[PDB]
Amino acid sequence: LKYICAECSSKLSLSRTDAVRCKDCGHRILLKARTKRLVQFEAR
Amino acid sequence: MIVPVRCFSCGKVVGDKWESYLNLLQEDELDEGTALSRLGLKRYCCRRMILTHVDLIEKFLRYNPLEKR
Amino acid sequence: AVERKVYPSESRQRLTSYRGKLLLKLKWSVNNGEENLFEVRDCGGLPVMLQSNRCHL
Ligand SMILES: [Zn+2]
Ligand SMILES: [Zn+2]
Repeated sequence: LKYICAECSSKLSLSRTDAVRCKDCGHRILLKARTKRLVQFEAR
Repeated sequence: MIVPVRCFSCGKVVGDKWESYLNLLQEDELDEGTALSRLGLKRYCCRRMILTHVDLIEKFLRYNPLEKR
Repeated sequence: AVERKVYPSESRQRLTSYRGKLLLKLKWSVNNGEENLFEVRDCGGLPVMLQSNRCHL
């Protein structure tokens, strides 16, 4: 579930040529969700 | 934003002292300098850290993109 | 598909303009009143001042 609606917050995913919009709201603005992945930092 | 962990000058841990300091002002109805003393902040170095902290994070937290308002 | 409000945060995130519809009531008068036509015209999206009586905040 790669994306998030910016208005209603429903988590949702897209496909090849798909409606770039929330399937609940119809809001056309989507945030890419942070998914489990390794970023490394030095505590300084 | 959030309580600093250590006092900038002393090195002394200060981050365990924010939630209690508020409870001192609120519940025990002390003034600021009495409450700071009760938490062990002696040097003005350290009193400054808690006395003048602004918990700005509590504002940031009201905008949570991951829940249906 | 019936209208919905737009708040400025949306405009900021879409990187477009925060605008309301500007309507003009055009009076088209033939022969000094003998026959006059009216029409309300969509004259575009007019950028609106935030926190004003035409802003949703
Ligand atoms: Zn939505
Ligand atoms: Zn200090």
